[PDB]
Amino acid sequence: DIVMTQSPATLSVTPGDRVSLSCRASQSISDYLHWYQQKSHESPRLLIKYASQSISGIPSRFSGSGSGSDFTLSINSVEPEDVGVYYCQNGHSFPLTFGAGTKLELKRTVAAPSVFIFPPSDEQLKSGTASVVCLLNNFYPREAKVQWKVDNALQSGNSQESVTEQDSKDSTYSLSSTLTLSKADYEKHKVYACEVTHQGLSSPVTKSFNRGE
Amino acid sequence: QVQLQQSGAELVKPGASVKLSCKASGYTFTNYDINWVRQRPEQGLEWIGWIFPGDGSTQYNEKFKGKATLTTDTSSSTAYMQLSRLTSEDSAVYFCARQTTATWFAYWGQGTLVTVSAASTKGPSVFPLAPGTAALGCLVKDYFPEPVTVSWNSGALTSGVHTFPAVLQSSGLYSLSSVVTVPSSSLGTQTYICNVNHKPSNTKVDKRVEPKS
Repeated sequence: DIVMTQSPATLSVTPGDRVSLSCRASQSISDYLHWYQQKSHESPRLLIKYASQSISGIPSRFSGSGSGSDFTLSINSVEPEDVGVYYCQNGHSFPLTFGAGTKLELKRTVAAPSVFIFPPSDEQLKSGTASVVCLLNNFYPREAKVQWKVDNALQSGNSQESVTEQDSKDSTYSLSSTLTLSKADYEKHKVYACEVTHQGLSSPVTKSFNRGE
Repeated sequence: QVQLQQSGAELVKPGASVKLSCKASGYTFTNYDINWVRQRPEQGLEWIGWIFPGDGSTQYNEKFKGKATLTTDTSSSTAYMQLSRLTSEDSAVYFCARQTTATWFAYWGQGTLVTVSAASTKGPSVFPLAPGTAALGCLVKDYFPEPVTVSWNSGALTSGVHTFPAVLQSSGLYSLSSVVTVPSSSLGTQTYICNVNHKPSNTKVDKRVEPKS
């Protein structure tokens, strides 16, 4: 109290489209609503103060709307760089409160990932542990499947994954997966492979290496 | 030149206290308020309170009262926020922000990461990933706590770079990947060095990445 509520938690749009982001103030706050843009690993950036008032330096395509309770953030013609999370804020009554955020995704033509596999360093092997890393580079959409196989044995539960934020220029994603094994386990097998499934690939792609080759 | 520079990342034992700092510049520190905002991991913004450095008058959000404490230091142009009897739930990024006139904030600090854990700090290990286009990178493994900064060639190489978000291992340590795509013919000409900095353990490491054999 007061509660700001923005409601699509996530939104996927095409560049050039018009985007409307809603914010429901659960109490009449007149034109005392504020909009912020926060991009990955960044502090918030004020887009619109007071419901619909301009902010210097902010691109003209951004605009605000609404009064009392229901509010709207609008992007005229959306650009790839508008990717990120959008917060609204109570600017009328303390305690100051923020909406939960709407994350904006930018659509693009389907792009298949570039796949690269990396063997463990001898430097790590000495420490008794072996990490094998599979890189999926610049793909769209985000949905991708990474499968680790060791001597055609499917691996499960011994790998961790991590996707990047959507690129601000080409709207692609990149993924990194690490298969971790003990030194003993690693040297008792030969063929290490990561299998990648993606909408941009007509058939699954496999990159591999034979240990010690 | 309005600049807000916040203190580095923190690791805090539960129940203990930490005093975060916000230094102001580019304006006359005396004149405008300074607010503090918390963002818990993968979540939204929650307001904490404000303080007028002109005299020292403060009002807080009051679920953060038996928790937060705000002070200023005009002689050094700096605001502080002491966090008391910390819980693992208090783990978050803490932003400071300068009002100009009302409840909206056009100026933010970069944020300060605070990790609440009984665990000790451990520096990472940096392992080479090593490969028309080639991919190479660094595996920054087994460190605590977040964050780690990673750059390539002292910042001179930014194109094609992807630094992935760290993953939390079963061991209780973080592991991070940072890669860059380069032409394979440059692997003989150009040197490639990932610059890894983990300030919670004061660890700076420069790792040159090479093909083997």
